[PDB]
This record gives sequence, C-alpha cells and structure tokens, in this order.
Amino acid sequence: MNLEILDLSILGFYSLISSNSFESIAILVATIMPVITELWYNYSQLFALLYTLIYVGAVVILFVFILSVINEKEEYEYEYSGLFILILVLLLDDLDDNESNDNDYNNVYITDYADWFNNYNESDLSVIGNLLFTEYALLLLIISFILLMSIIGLILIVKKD
Amino acid sequence: ALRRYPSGEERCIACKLCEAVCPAQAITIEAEERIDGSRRTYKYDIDMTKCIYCGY
Amino acid sequence: VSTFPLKSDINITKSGKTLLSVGQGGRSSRTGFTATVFGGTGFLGRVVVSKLAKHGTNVVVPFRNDRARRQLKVNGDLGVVNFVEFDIRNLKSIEDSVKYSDIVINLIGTEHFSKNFSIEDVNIGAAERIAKAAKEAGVSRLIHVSSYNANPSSSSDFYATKGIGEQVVRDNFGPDATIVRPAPMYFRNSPFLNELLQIKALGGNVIFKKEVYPVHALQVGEAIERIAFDDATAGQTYELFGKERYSKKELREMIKHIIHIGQRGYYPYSAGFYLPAPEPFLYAFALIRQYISSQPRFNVDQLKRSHINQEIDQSAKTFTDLGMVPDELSEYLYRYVKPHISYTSQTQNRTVYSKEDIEKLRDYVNTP
Amino acid sequence: MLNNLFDFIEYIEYWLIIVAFVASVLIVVAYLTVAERKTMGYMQRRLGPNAVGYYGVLMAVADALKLLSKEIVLPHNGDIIYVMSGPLISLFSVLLSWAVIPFGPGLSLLDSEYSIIYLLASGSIGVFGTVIVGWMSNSKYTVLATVRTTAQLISYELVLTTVVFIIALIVSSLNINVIIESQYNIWYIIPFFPLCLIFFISALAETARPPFDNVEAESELVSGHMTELSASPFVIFFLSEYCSMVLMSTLTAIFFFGGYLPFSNTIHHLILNLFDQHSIYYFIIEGILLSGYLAIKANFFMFSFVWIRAAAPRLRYDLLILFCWYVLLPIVFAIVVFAPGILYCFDALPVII
Amino acid sequence: YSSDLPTDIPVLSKRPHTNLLDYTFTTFDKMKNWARKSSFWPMTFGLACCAVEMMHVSAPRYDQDRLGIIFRASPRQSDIMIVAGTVTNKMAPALRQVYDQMPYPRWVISMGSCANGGGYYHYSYSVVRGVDRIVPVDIYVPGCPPTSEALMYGVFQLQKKMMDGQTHRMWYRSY
Amino acid sequence: AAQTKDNNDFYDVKTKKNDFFPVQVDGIESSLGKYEEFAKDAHEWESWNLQNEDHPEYPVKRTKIRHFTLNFGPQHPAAHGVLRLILELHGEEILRSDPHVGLLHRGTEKLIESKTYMQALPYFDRLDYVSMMTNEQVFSLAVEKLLNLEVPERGQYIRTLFGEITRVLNHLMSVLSHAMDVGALTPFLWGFEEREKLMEFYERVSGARLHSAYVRPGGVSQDLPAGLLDDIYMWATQFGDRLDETEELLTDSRIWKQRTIGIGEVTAEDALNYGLSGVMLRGSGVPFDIRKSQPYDAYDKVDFDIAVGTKGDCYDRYLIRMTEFRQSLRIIEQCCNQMPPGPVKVEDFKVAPPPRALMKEDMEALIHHFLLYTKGYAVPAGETYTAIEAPKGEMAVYVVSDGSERPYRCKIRAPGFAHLGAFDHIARGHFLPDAVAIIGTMDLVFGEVDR
Ligand SMILES: CCCCCCCCCCCCCCCCCC(=O)OC[C@H](COP(=O)(O)OCCN)OC(=O)CCCCCCCCCCCCCCCCC
Ligand SMILES: NC(=O)C1=CN([C@@H]2O[C@H](COP(=O)(O)OP(=O)(O)OC[C@H]3O[C@@H](n4cnc5c(N)ncnc54)[C@H](OP(=O)(O)O)[C@@H]3O)[C@@H](O)[C@H]2O)C=CC1
Ligand SMILES: CCCCCCCCCCCC(=O)OC[C@H](COP(=O)(O)OCC[N+](C)(C)C)OC(=O)CCCCCCCCCCC
Ligand SMILES: CCCCCCCCCCCC(=O)OC[C@H](COP(=O)(O)OCC[N+](C)(C)C)OC(=O)CCCCCCCCCCC
Ligand code: SF4
Ligand code: SF4
Ligand code: SF4
Repeated sequence: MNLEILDLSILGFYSLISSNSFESIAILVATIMPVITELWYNYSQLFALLYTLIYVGAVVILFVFILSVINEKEEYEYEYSGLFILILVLLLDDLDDNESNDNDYNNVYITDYADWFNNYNESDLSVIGNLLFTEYALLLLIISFILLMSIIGLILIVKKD
Repeated sequence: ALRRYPSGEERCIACKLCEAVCPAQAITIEAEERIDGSRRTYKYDIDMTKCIYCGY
Repeated sequence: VSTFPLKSDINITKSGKTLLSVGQGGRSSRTGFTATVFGGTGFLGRVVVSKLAKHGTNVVVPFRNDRARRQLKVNGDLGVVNFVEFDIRNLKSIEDSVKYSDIVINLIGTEHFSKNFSIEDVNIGAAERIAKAAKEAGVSRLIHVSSYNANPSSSSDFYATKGIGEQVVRDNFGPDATIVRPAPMYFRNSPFLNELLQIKALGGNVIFKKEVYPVHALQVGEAIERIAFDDATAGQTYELFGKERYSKKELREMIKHIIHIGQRGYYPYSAGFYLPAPEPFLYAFALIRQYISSQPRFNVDQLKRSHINQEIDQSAKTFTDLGMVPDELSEYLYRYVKPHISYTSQTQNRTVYSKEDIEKLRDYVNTP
Repeated sequence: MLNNLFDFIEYIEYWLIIVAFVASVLIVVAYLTVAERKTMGYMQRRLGPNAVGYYGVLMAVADALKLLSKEIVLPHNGDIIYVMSGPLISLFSVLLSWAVIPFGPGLSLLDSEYSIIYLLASGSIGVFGTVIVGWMSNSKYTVLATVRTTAQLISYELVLTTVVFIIALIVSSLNINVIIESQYNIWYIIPFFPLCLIFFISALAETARPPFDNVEAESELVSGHMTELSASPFVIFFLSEYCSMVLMSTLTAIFFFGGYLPFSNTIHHLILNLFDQHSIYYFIIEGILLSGYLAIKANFFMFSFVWIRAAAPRLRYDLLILFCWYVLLPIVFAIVVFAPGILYCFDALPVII
Repeated sequence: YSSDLPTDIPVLSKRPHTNLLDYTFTTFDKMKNWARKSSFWPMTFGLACCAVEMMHVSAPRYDQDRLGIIFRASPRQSDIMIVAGTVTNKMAPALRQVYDQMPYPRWVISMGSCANGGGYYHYSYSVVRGVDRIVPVDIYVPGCPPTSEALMYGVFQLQKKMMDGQTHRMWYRSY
Repeated sequence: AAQTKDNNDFYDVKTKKNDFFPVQVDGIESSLGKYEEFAKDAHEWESWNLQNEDHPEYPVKRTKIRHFTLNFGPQHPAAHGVLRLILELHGEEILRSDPHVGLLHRGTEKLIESKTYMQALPYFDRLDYVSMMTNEQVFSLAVEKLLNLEVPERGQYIRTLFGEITRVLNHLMSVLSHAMDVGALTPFLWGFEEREKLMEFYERVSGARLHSAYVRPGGVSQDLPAGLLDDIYMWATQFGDRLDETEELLTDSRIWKQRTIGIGEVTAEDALNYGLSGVMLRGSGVPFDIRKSQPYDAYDKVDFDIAVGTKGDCYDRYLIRMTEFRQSLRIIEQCCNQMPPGPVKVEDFKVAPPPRALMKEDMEALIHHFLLYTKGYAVPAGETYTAIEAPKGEMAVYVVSDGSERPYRCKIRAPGFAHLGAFDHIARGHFLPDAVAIIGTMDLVFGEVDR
C-alpha cells in the first residue's frame, strides 16, 4: 500500500474546505512534507534536504506576515460547500492519476548496469559544485546579481525612509 | 496561651485590658463572679484569623 | 433565593422542637434548622446545599468523594456546612448524618449500575435504609427525590426502581414523607443538556426521539427549599415539570444553530454530529461498554427509556401548589449553551438569542 | 522453543538497539533537568532538588509523572489538533536530529554524505512547530511569544548555518562522522576558537535559553508560548527544549572538541589493552570509553548552558537581531573567505578520505 | 427488583486491603500521590506582606526547590494556589477567575490573617473577610505574617493529605 | 471631544492636505460620446472612475480599531504584587500606559481614625512591608512632634541604626528583584540570605521577622538585647564582600547596561514637577535628601554621602542604590560605635509604659499602665506634615489631631504612589521589556501605593 496516496487525498480534501489564511500556510507545509519524503525515498536525498533547509525558512517568514495582516474577515464568515459535493469531486479526481499516456513507459520496468570505471567516487553535490563553479560560473554570478537586486528591492519597497 | 499560677489557679482576673488594646479586636471576654467568689472569666476567645500577632 | 426563606422567625417542627431564626437572611444569619442532604456532591445537591447554606441552615453533607465536597464549604458561613464520610453499605455513618438534622433530603439515585452497586441497591436499598435511619433519629421532615416517570410496574429498570423507592420511603418513614418527581433538569453542566451538547452522539436517531417536559434546576432546588420549610407539604407528591413539551431531536437541532455548527454545510456531517446506527448495534455497544468501559456510558436501560416519553401524573401536585411559576426553557436555553458557542468572543457581534428568538428558531427547526 | 526463541532475538535485536538508543538519550535529558537545578542551586548557595528520590534522583520522574497525571486544558475534546500538533512537531524534529549523532565510529542510526544538511534541516522544522501554538489564539501572551520566536530564528539561523558550513568546508565533507575523525591531530577549538563561541551563542539563541530567553520570558510573557499549555502538551514542549540543549551541547563537542576521540591516546590504549579483542567485552568497554569521551565533553557544555543562565541577565530580542546581523554575520562571512585562502596558500585544500 | 445491602462495610479511609486489586489500586494511587506531592508547583500569587515570607521560602536558607517546589507564573502549570495577602473586593473576581483556570487536581493554601479571615482589615469596606468566601481552601496557615517555617509546615500538612488520597481505590471500592 | 461628521467613536473619515494643484477637469468624453451619456453604465467600468485613491482627499471610512491592549495584570511576576497595568502596544512599543491600582487598597486611612495612636501604629508596618521600621518612624515622628516630646539620646540612635538596617533590607528587595526581573536570577538568591541575617536582628529586638511594632511614639518598645551589637558588627564585617560580588554580575556587564542605559530617562524639571523624590529625583542630577534637608533622630550625628546621577535613567539609579548600600553600612558601623547609654523611651508614663517591676509595686505606675492601655494618650489639637527619607523616597504623613486619643485624619504620602503616577510619562516610546525595567527601578510596593 502506497501511503503517499492517502496523504495527498487528505491534503486535497483540506485544500477544498480551507477558509482562513492560516489554513493556507498549512497547506503549503502539508505539501512540502510529502515532496521531501518522496524525494528522500525515491529519487534524490540531496534535494530532499535542500528543500527542508530553504523552504522552512521561507515558511516561517510567510507565517510571520500572516500575523501582521490577519484582518478578522474569514473567522465569522460562512461557507456552504456540501460534504457530498466535496467527496464526489475528490472521487472523480482520484480516477485519473496517469500524467503520461505512454503505457509501455509506465508499465515496463528497466534496469541499469553498473561499471567500475568511476574509481574517483564522490557525492552528487561535489559534481554539481564542480560544474556550477567552473563551467556554469556565469549562471552562479548572475544568481548572485539577482540576490543583490532583491536586497535593494526589498529596502526600496518596505522602508518608509 | 492562657497561663496559670503554680498552684493551678488561672492568672487572668478578667480585667479586660487585653480586649481594649487589641488593634484587631480579636479578643472577646465575658466575665462574672465565680461560684467561690473570685473575679474570673467564663468566656475568653481569640480569633486567630483576625489577630495580627502583635503582642499588645 | 429571596432574602429570607421563611414566613416567620419561629418554626415548631413536627418532632416537637421549636427553632428560632436570627438575622435578616445573609450569610451571617441562621434559620435554626439542621438539614442533611444525601447526594449533596451531585448535580442537584450543589444547587440544594447552596440554597440552604446561604440563609444559615446548617447542612450535613455525607460524602464518598473527598475532592467533590470541597466546593460546598464556600456556600455557608463558619460551622454551617458539615461533612460526614459515609457509605450506603455502612449503617453507623448513615445514622451519624441524620443524628441532629430536622430535615433529611435524599438525592441519592443512579440510572446505571456498576461492579459494586446495582440499580436496586441505590434507588431502593439506599432510600429504604436512609428513610428508616431518619425515623429512628426523630427527623421531622423527609424529602425523597424520585424521577418523573416513577412506576412500580415499568419496563425500565430505572423507572421501576424509582417507583418502588417511592413506596418503600413511605412504608418506612411513614405517610408524612414527601416525594418529588423532577422532570429532566437543565442548568450549567446539566446531565440532560450535556448529552444534547455532545458532538459525537452515537445512535441519536433512536436516543434523541424521547419527548420530555424539561424544568429549570434552580426552580427544582428552589421548590425543595419551599417544601422543607413548609410543613403543609408533608406527605405530598410533587411533579416538577416545565409547561412546554420538547423532544430531544428538537433541542438537538435547536442547539446546533446556537453553536453555529451549521455555518459550514459540510462540517457537522464530517465531525460526527449525526451518527445513525441500528438499534441492535446500539444494544450491543451499550452492553459491551457495561463490562469494558470504567466510566458510566450510555447503558442498556437508557436505550429502552429512549422510547418511553414523560407521562405527567395528574393526581400529583405541581409548581402552582407551591405558589411558583415554572421557568421557560426558551428564556434560559441560550445562557446555558452559551459556553459551548464556538467563536463568540466578541469577534464581530454576538448573537444573543432572546426568549422570542428561541421560539422562532424552534419553528425553523421543525420546518422540513 | 530454543532455536525459535534464539533467532527471534535476532529478529528483534535492532529494535532493542533503537530502544536502548532512545532510552540513553532520554536518561540524559531527564537528568539534565535535575542537574540544572543542582548546578544553579549551589551557584546560588542553595541545594536544589534532593528530597524527591534518594538525593533527588527521582525529581525528573516526579515532574513527568505529575504532569502526565494532570488534566489537559482545551475548549473541547476534539480540539486536540490545536495545542498538540505544535508540541509534536517540535519533539519529532529534535528527536530525528539525533539519528546522525555518532556515539562511536559508525555508531549512528543514519550515516550519509549529507548528515550535516540533515542536521540543520531537521532542527529548522522544530522552529515551525513552536509558532503553531499561537494559531489565531486569543491568548495575547502566546501571540506575543510567537512574534519573538520568529525574530530569534532570523537572528541565529544564518549564523549557526554558516558556522557549521565553515567546519564542513575545512574537511570538505558534510558527513558528521568524517568531521569528528578529521580532528585526530587537532581539535577545531584551537584553530576556530572564535567560531566555538559563536556556535554556542547561536545555540543559546536557537534553544531560547538565557540570556536569549526572550520567548519564555517569565517576567515579560508569564510563560510565553506555554502560558496556555498544561499536562501532556507542556511536557512534550519541555522535553523537546531540553533535548535540544543536549543536542547542541553534543554538537559543540563534535564540531570543536573531536567528538568521541579520547582526551589521551596513551591512556585510551592502556585501558583497552586489558581486554582481549577476541572477546565481546572489549567492544563493550570501547563503546563505554568512546561515548564517555563524548559524554564528558557534552556534560561540560550542558554545564555551560546552566552556567550562563546563573551568571548573565537577559538581553532584549531587538538587540539580539542587531547583534546577530551587525556583528556575528560580518565576522563569520569573513572567516568563510579567510579559511579557503589560507589553505590554498599552503596547498592544503581538503579531500575526503 | 429486590436488594440486600451490607451494613458493616467500613468507609474508604478506614477500609483495609483484602484482595489483590485492593493492593493494585493502592499502588496506582500511591505513585500518583507521590508524584503530585513531590512536584509541588504553587502559583505566584503574592498579594501583600505575606508574599515576602513566601519569597524567603525560595531563599537559600530554606530553599523550597530542594523539595520539588517550583513557582509557576501561569495557572495552567500550577496545582497549588497560595493566597499570600489581603484579598480586596476589587481583586476577588480576578482571584476567582485565576483559580478557575487551574486544571485539576488543584489545592488552595490560605496564608496569613488577611487571607484567613481579614485580619487587621477585617472591618474595612474594601476587604474580603476570608478568601474562603471565594474559593475552597484546603489548609489555613496562621500568622501575621506566618514565618517561612510556618508556611513550610502548612505545605507539609498538605503533602501529608495528598499522600492519603485514594482516588483510584475509590473507583474500585466506592463506585 | 464631541462627535463630528468626519470623526466619532466608531469611525473617522481622514483626509490629508492636498499638496498638488486643484486641477479642474470638465467635459469628460470618450470617442463614442460624452461622459453623461454613459455615466449610468460607468459604475461597472473601473477605467471610468473619476476619484483616484492616491488623492490626499479621497474619502475612506476606517473603523476605529482598538490598539493592542494588554493587561499586565496582578498575576504577573513583573508586577510587584497586585498591579493591573494596562498597556496599549504597537507591536511591543508602548503607546499609552494606564496603571490601575486599588487592588491592594484596604482603607488603612479610614481604619486608622477608629484606632488610638498606639493601636494605629501597626498599620504602618504594612504599608511598605519591606521597609517596615522606617514606616513606623514617620508616624512616630509626627505624633512626637504633635505631643511636643522628643526621644532620648539612645532611642534616637536605635531608630537610626535600624533605620539603615531597614534601608539595606529594602534595597536588597528592590535592587535584586529589579535585577531578577531583567533576568539576573542569581544575585536575588545571594542577597536574600543577607535579608535573613538582617531579619534575625529584627526578630531579636521585637519578636517578629517582618512586622515589628518596635518604633513607637516616644522611642522604642523594648531595649536592645544583650549581645545584639556584636552580631550586627560581625555581619557588617562581611557585607562589603556581598555587595562586591553582586556588582561583579551587574555593574560592568554589557547586557545589564544595555537594559538600563538610556531607559526611563527623567529630566530634572520633570522629576520635580511630577513629585519624584529619593533616587528618582537624585538620578536626574538634583542632590536632595531628606536626611540632610530636615534631619531627624541622630542622622545629624553620623556621616554619609549621597550619590547623584547625571543621565536620569535606570542605570544611574542602579548605581545610586548601590552607593546607598555602602553608605548605610557606613552609618551602621558608626551607630554601633556611638550607641550611648540611657533610656530608650521617653521618661513619661502618660505616653510610654512603665516597667513591669515598677508597675507591680508603685500605685501611680499601675494607674498609668491601666490608663495607657484602656484610653491611650491624648494628643493636643493641631496638624503636621512630617517627612522622612524612606528607602523608596519621600514618605510623609499628614496627621490631624482633634485633642482626643484618636487621630482625626491621617493621610499617608507614599513615594511609590507619585512614582507610578509618572509611569505613563516615562514609559512612552519604550518597548514592553523596558516597562519591566521601569517598574523595577521605581521600587514599587503596592501596599504603600494603595494603603
Ligand atoms: C505532528 C503532527 C502535526 C499535525 C497533526 C494534526 C493533524 C491535522 C492536519 C495536519 C495536516 C493535514 C492536512 C491539513 C492541511 C492544512 C488544512 C487545515 O486547515 O488544517 C486542518 C485543521 C483541521 O481543522 P478542521 O476543524 O477539521 O477544519 C476546519 C473546519 N471549519 O485545521 C487547523 O487549522 C489545525 C492545524 C494545526 C496546525 C497544523 C500545521 C500543519 C502541520 C503539517 C505537518 C505534517 C505535514 C502534513 C502531513 C499530512 C499530509 C496530509
Ligand atoms: N435531569 C436529572 O438530573 C434528573 C434527576 N433525577 C434524580 O434526582 C436526583 C439528583 O441527581 P443529580 O444531582 O441530577 O445527578 P447525580 O447522578 O450526580 O445524582 C447522584 C447523587 O447521588 C449519589 N449517589 C449515587 N449512587 C450513590 C451511591 N452508591 N452511594 C452514595 N452516593 C451515591 C451521588 O454521589 P457522588 O456525587 O459522590 O457520585 C450523587 O451525589 C437523582 O436521584 C436522580 O435519579 C431524576 C429525573 C431527572
Ligand atoms: C574576530 C574574532 C571574533 C570573536 C568571536 C566571538 C564574537 C563575540 C561577539 C561579542 C560582541 C558583543 O558582546 O556585542 C555586544 C552586543 C551589542 O552591544 P552594543 O549595544 O554594541 O554595546 C557594546 C558596544 N560598546 C561596548 C563598544 C559600546 O550585545 C551583547 O551584549 C551580546 C552579549 C553576548 C553574550 C553571550 C553569552 C555567551 C557566553 C559564552 C560562554 C561559553
Ligand atoms: C512504571 C512507571 C514509571 C515508574 C514510576 C515510579 C514512581 C516511584 C514510586 C512512588 C514511590 C512511593 O509511593 O513511595 C512512597 C510511599 C509513601 O508512603 P506514605 O504514603 O507516607 O505511607 C507509607 C508509610 N506508612 C504506611 C507506615 C504510613 O512509601 C511507601 O509506602 C513505600 C512502602 C512500600 C515499599 C515496597 C517496595 C517493593 C520493591 C519495589 C522496587 C523493586
Ligand atoms: S483580661 Fe487580658 S489583660 Fe486582663 S488579666 Fe485577663 S488576660 Fe490579662
Ligand atoms: S497580638 Fe493579636 S490578640 Fe494580642 S493584641 Fe495584638 S492583634 Fe490582639
Ligand atoms: S496577614 Fe499580616 S503579613 Fe499577611 S498580608 Fe495581611 S497584614 Fe500582611
């Protein structure tokens, strides 16, 4: 039983019924956690950890803004929905989870063959840094330039002075 | 605590000095003449929840 | 309540004592009476003991729970409230409670049974023992509180034992024993309203169809005060009920709107507000929890009583015989379900349901 | 039985290893609460808890059992999601961070080339779980404390992350075990004495410990985010906060004092030469020895957590923000440029081996 | 619907242990009573000069912390309420609200003549004549102010009563 | 002030002054017709709005939202007892402070009129209940002044000796509790053991650790027990180290100075206008002390110095209160070395009780003992305003005598009452943690404030 399917089923239910802004900042965290875990267990543990290191800091800053802008509006308001229309919507959605229509690509299993030629064996992050700091160093230096612009941009927007 | 003489007789002569001094009015005294004829009290109450433990 | 609960400052008990009253009726006053309230730590005892102790009537409260009795001492002045550790299986402790009292009030009664006490032990065995112990101690007035549908020949083990208990109280204490038959009582932390205010009520489609005539608990506590201080009420049976008849389905649905659980079209159905179940499942689950759960849950006998509606005994006396007007649940329903309203807290504007608004809501509930 | 009984232990052996791992960490956390009051007591010329259990050894047990026997305060029985989700996120975060702590060579539940990132990433989740208590709450002291938690997180997160990255840069690895074994000939306290202070200062701010206890400031916000918490939700938050103190004390011993490496190589060999290596008793003693070295170093920093609480007054959090952004960040980013330049000048760029 | 009730079964506080379950729930009670007595967390509620003596109990000479006594700011973390000072009419509703917010089990200690019965200010227009008009009180400590040892003795009396609790054997033998 | 059209209780319509020209636009048209031809349907066309929200005079009805209002109520460690400090915050910045008091108002002034002068004395023990003996002294001085009596020489020195022991007892409570509220827990524990040693001297002379009705009109209730001065002198030989160790954790600490430097600044003008006295006045540069201005009870026969601040903030007053620690110890040593022999109470049995040995042999002593405890002593009609240098500041009593044995009126001037009345002026601008520092630097005991 792939229990990640159940997790996304609950998350989709709570995204349809979410009312206030605090629930939305919880839908975000309830989305990154399935992403981080599935990356950890299937494809990339490096990027599972990079997601946690960067998105959490963004989440708390996002949460602190909710405190300064919460404006009483959706606590006392009413929503109608209907339990039957919610579950029927989620049932129809769950029916079609085939993002791709290449049946052979989705059904036939493949393998790779290992070789011993790579005797200098290092992590993916060392190769990523090796290329990023040598061949795509321009991409890194532009990213540094964009980060500098954000620093100036945030000040010229928020600072009253 | 009320005190006795060594003979066992009470020291208090029901003179009601301590009742008048008591800043908190925590002392209540009723007195009369004893059967043997002595000036003795039959009622001496201190309200310990009203006393301020002041020694007067 | 009032300021002085007596018609005079002198009262001669039917046992021969003459009791004078002192003071204007405050905490420092006295009425000259000593009363014993069995079951004073219960829901109704706290109402009764508070009304007796506030006017200076010395109250003996026999307890089995040491923590539950502590709040009772605050009701009266120094020396007014007295506690006796007791058990209905202990006879010396029962006599000690009534040894000095001129009035004995019996509020002991359960709708359940446990490993130690059956419904026959409490609703009959205790009531009989207390009535006899009261008589040997020279108590002038006995007041026994049965249920609203007391009947010695009832199909319900609670209604039957309550009905038999009425008989045994008169057979021991004598014809002068007074009997009270309250309806379901509503108040703060009321057992009647608590099951209606609970969210995950299983099998409400069966349980909540019973119709009743609910009565304010403050009036029942006030009526008992009238009965004890008026000897013309000896040997009488009182049916204390409200003027209006409600079914628990109506109140359950009326409460839902006051709690505003219906603000969402999905939330009540998702949260378990409605939990329909076949009656055999309700029987098995009630039967199973009777030997597995340690806390008194909805038992088998309460399932049977869900079908039996409240029948007012027409030969008994009412609030009007005591010179009192019954309160209306419409004028008190909001303030007693007010603690359970979800957001409230001066968010934008409170919806204070007046007496007129509650009756308007009742029609809307009954509209399909 | 016999054979089935014997190989069932083999089927359950690693679960007991984890249970023993969990038990070992909880014993330190439980008795850190006792040790803090004893240490503060004698510094304050009192005794501290000595009446609950023989010489006070059951004080931690009594505090947990009493709090676990208390009523939980919440508007409704179904409102557990409100004041329990926060404590659980905080507790699960710090406990998962212990998966990468090696008590000896290879004795960590999780070993990977990115153990450093996992350590920082896991602890960042605990910060999120703290702010959840002020979830549109009507308690103004809980709300006021949530604002201060975010302000402190911004202060220490950059400095603490960058300091650990400099240590990882000196060894060119993000594996915690490799960093410990890289300190055989030198403990990083000597080359990076400024960074050890900054790491400990960041640890005090991360754990909301004085002089950075602006979150749970009793004299300011009665109990901070805990003012509405009672019974089990209060224990879990209290347990997780003291778990974080043990974790950051152990990380101070790992990043700068060689982790489990012996204080004296001569004495370490002398003690281990008494036991035959062909017997299982050698590896018990070695496990006790290596963890003892880690325990001694971590005990000193757990002592230092208590020591700074009993000597320094509290600093306002708005001053903490200026201190971290105007003082600590410029210094740490200077060393992140200083250190590679020194190593390149002497042809000593690190590699993993 | 007949019944037959025993007559000579003793009360809970005097009932001896007869079977195994009597020992089992007594052990269950003792452990919980031991913890609550050991973790004695009063609420910081010093009102007047009676608070000075309560602060001296935490002072190094007496050091209540050695007995497991820790003062908590929030009522949620407290199980003992020590009323140390005069309770005025302006303060009584706040005192009752603070008491009501303590999760059970909760005990109240009344310290000093003001809290016991009014004391020096008994005949004042703005003083409550005893804190037991507002909240239940478990023990009364006398003095103006009670000494630190007098307060510690009062705490020791409460801990003695807490160690006699039989809550779980009450369920077994009285319910 | 007055409900107007653009400003009322529930909302306001705020318009700023127009910086730009009042440009006139007439004849609005599109390419299909004039404005009035489509103005009926222009409500659905956002591009047809003639009112611009950036204009300074754009009408906006804004509900008046309560600012973040916090009850810094009685149940709070910062408040030294029962203080319902109501703060309107902007985040954590204080915008307005409303100290609500009377939670410890017990009608002491009303009750005193019903008591004789001797019976009313213990009421003063319970106003500033850490500086107990100083409170008794100001009432005793006022009654002695009305009685036209004076304490003998040894009695005056005893009131000076325990006047400075009491001052140390107060500053240990004040300085260390203020430090503890800032976050320095340890100094509180060290110095409270010094309070235990000092309260031992309190208990030996009177029999009460705290409420020692020992200073009475005419002198002191009982003489010093044998061996008391040696214990006091022995305590004094070590107390210098206790003060130094406390200063090791606070005085030069950068964290302590960051919490106190520039916090709660008070100008010398505002200190006088708001009636601040003692350390609050002296921290602002004013060198004024009541022990110097109107000397009393052997303060003229000892030597001490007054510390005066220059910046009038919390750090200046901390240094001043630490100097007074050492100046009191200087006075304590002098009193121990200069205590004269002789009677401790006035030699008048119409005011002071006679000795018990004389009471039980002399008829005139027994009459005076009987009359003193059943009627008190009459005080000549008049009034007085007597002030002392209490550890909190200027404490004074305004007593009115009607010629009887009961005081007609007794108004107690509490130094903390005036200090708390300037809190809103002082704490504005500062943050919520700074209010904790400002409260602790005023030395607020609310029994004194409310009485
Ligand atoms: C350690 C476990 C922590 C979580 C345990 C509590 C379980 C509750 C749900 C957790 C996340 C599941 C998906 C929910 C996404 C957010 C949607 C939301 O609004 O929260 C649901 C919660 C329930 O409120 P409810 O009364 O049912 O609905 C409103 C009725 N008008 O409304 C609330 O606002 C309460 C939310 C409390 C704070 C939760 C913060 C998010 C934590 C997520 C961590 C785990 C990541 C998600 C894993 C599951 C994925 C489905
Ligand atoms: N809606 C209602 O509440 C109705 C009430 N009644 C009857 O009114 C009376 C008052 O009950 P109420 O206050 O409302 O709610 P409770 O259930 O709390 O009444 C039970 C009271 O009697 C005591 N009791 C029960 N069994 C025993 C026992 N073996 N030994 C000693 N005491 C026992 C209980 O003591 P303890 O508190 O220590 O557990 C409690 O005080 C009851 O007899 C009830 O049958 C009838 C119709 C309506
Ligand atoms: C290059 C080598 C780097 C050295 C590495 C260490 C860096 C430390 C920087 C400190 C600077 C500082 O204390 O800053 C002070 C700042 C702001 O002070 P300010 O407002 O500017 O006033 C001071 C400016 N004066 C004096 C010039 C006017 O806040 C503080 O009080 C921070 C107090 C931190 C105490 C934390 C306790 C840690 C205990 C550790 C036990 C193991
Ligand atoms: C499993 C979950 C975690 C473990 C939790 C442990 C908590 C600690 C237990 C509470 C301690 C407690 O109760 O000991 C304190 C109690 C309190 O005695 P008292 O009330 O003053 O009356 C007792 C004195 N009389 C009756 C004379 C007045 O001493 C006892 O009676 C202890 C006596 C029984 C000792 C039996 C020991 C058997 C061996 C046990 C070890 C193998
Ligand atoms: S009445 Fe009071 S003062 Fe007079 S003798 Fe008796 S105890 Fe002493
Ligand atoms: S010590 Fe107590 S009883 Fe005696 S006079 Fe003083 S207040 Fe009254
Ligand atoms: S009882 Fe005495 S010491 Fe206690 S608060 Fe009242 S006056 Fe002060």
